[PDB]
This record gives sequence, C-alpha cells and structure tokens, in this order.
Amino acid sequence: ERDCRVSSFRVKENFDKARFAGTWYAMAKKDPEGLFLQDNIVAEFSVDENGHMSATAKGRVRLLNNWDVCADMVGTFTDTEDPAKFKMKYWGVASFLQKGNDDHWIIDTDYETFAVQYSCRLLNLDGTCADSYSFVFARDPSGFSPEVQKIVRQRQEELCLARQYRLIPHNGYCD
Ligand SMILES: CC1=C(/C=C/C(C)=C/C=C/C(C)=C/CO)C(C)(C)CCC1
Repeated sequence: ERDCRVSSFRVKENFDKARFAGTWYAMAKKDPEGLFLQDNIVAEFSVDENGHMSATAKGRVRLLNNWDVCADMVGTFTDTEDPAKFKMKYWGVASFLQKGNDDHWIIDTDYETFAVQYSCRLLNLDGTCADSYSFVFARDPSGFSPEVQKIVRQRQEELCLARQYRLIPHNGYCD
C-alpha cells in the first residue's frame, strides 16, 4: 500500500527560504549510517540578497576513537526545479570534521513552530531509500503542542520513517 519510493514523497508547497531563516532547535532525529551529530544540536539558517541559503550548526559528536567534541558546521545550499529540494555542501570549522554533499528536503513546516527535514543519501534499486536521515526542528526548545505533534507524526509516516526517531537532549555541552 504505502508508497516508500523517494520520488513519490511530498515536500513543502511554495517553500519560502527567507521566512525559514533563523534559529532551529533539533528535538528529534532519525540517524543515517556512520558518524553523525549526537545531541545539543542547534542550526542557524540565513538567506542573502540574491536568495542564496546557508547555515551554521552546533552539536556534540563522538569520534572514531570515542573522543567527544563540539562540532561547528557550515552548509551552503543550491536550488533545484523544486523550491523545497536543495543540494547542501557542508564542512566543519575544525579540519578533521566530516565534509560532504547531501540532498536537503523541507518536507513540511509552518515556519513559526516546526519543521520536518529529510535527506536520502542512497537509493535502493526499487526507488526506496537505503540510507536516510531526518530532523524534527522547533523554534521553541520544548515539546510542541499536541496539535503540532499530530502533524509531525503523519509526516514521519509519509517518509516511511515512523517509529525510527529518538529524542535529543540539550544540556549546554556546546556552550
Ligand atoms: C551542515 C548542516 C546540517 C548537517 C550537518 C551534518 C550532516 C553534520 C555532521 C557532522 C559530523 C559527521 C561530524 C564528525 O566529523 C543540517 C542538516 C543539520 C542543517 C544545518 C546545516
């Protein structure tokens, strides 16, 4: 029944980059394979005068060898035929942090309260995603109204990611 083909997924209608700017607290995440941000994750989005979107982000990550560090990350986004779908180039302030180029899709947002983000890093032969990640972001660090929670849950189901997220703490560690 459920179509899990990435090419089928709905994204945010008439996505507005400028209204999306500012501070976004990560409340929940679905992990990909390998090294990934762990917790204390906060993003800052910006858009310049020509419509070019970029972001910084902080979060705790534990390395190779179990070393715990505060990652300071940077991303730059390229626009596509769909206003809600981007290519994100990313790197760290420290040279040893992971660098890459990921799809970056805004699945849904009301710009003032929540956002659901998605990235498929690898397609299966059948069109479904072999390696994804997803953030649930909030403007306000706290639990979301029950009304907003219901909508977020539905979006998770539509991405074929329901029941695959974990809650993320904030306790300072990265200042
Ligand atoms: C840049 C960037 C993002 C992704 C960051 C990633 C993927 C970080 C991974 C870091 C690693 C693996 C560090 C250890 O080397 C998100 C989607 C939050 C949006 C804001 C900008």
